[PDB]
Amino acid sequence: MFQQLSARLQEAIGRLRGRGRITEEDLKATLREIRRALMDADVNLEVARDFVERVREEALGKQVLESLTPAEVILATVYEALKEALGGEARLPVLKDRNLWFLVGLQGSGKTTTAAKLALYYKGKGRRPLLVAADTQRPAAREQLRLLGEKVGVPVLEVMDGESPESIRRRVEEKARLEARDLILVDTAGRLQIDEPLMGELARLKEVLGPDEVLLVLDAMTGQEALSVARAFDEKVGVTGLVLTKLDGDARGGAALSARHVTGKPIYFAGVSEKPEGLEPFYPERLAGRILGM
Ligand SMILES: Nc1nc2c(ncn2[C@@H]2O[C@H](COP(=O)(O)OP(=O)(O)O)[C@@H](O)[C@H]2O)c(=O)[nH]1
Ligand SMILES: [Mg+2]
Ligand SMILES: [Mg+2]
Repeated sequence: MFQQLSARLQEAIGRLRGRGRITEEDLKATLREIRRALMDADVNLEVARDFVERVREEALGKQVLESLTPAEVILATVYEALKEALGGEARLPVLKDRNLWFLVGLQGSGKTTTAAKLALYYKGKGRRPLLVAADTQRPAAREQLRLLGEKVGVPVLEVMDGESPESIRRRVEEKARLEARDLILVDTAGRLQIDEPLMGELARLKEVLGPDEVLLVLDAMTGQEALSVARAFDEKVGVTGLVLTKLDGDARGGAALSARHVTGKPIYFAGVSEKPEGLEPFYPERLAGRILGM
């Protein structure tokens, strides 16, 4: 994953391999290349500075200038730096008997596809999901989820035009109660940009529906710019976790590496394809190892 970054990080580190002990000027050259690699991957400035800082300082603390295999030392410290940036320990929502989740984000971020992906994911984990197309102004948006629900074999409750959050709540609670659905996935409305009035409806919907999780869906391809809306959603609504989509089309990885710093929210899942099966729980340690070709 993150082809360009993986290639560059590995190339930079390899310069310290197969040539005996290295000089600090040798180390500095590799450190500068790593820094350039991060900047080119669209990684947050502070994250990049911190990254290289600890790689250097940790390597030096591990007597890298005296090691007979210095590239292995740097690889290890680069792995720890990567792991930190990605989130440390993997995290996933803790499900209970009743689970109502909100999928929020701008249009095109991958909300509808992710809703279905999550339905299919938990469907095979002992859960009975219910998809809810909550756009009370755009019928076309609701239809999109309707078709997807069919493909994944998961029921889709469509809200009616202008339906009040109270009517939506009672209708969802009824369907879920009568059909034994323990995982409700609400696909909320979204525009190409943050809409104040729309954000007001969203907050009101949260108040009435009382979601257990509020997943902010982010298109990794938009770079670190994708994280700009995070603050707005958390203040007005309250984001509990993130979903990074289109990671299969992201060669940089800037959004994934910067999410932690900028948003302070954990990444629960990663979208790795346009297909309903293209969903994977976010694993910081696994991803760090992959990027470094481990
Ligand atoms: N390659 C790839 N495409 C994705 C992924 N998630 C969503 N998409 C595509 O992104 C576009 C927008 O997704 P959609 O669910 O409609 O977003 P919404 O407007 O936020 O509901 C669609 O063409 C999807 O097929 C992903 O993980 N990988
Ligand atoms: Mg460890
Ligand atoms: Mg949608």
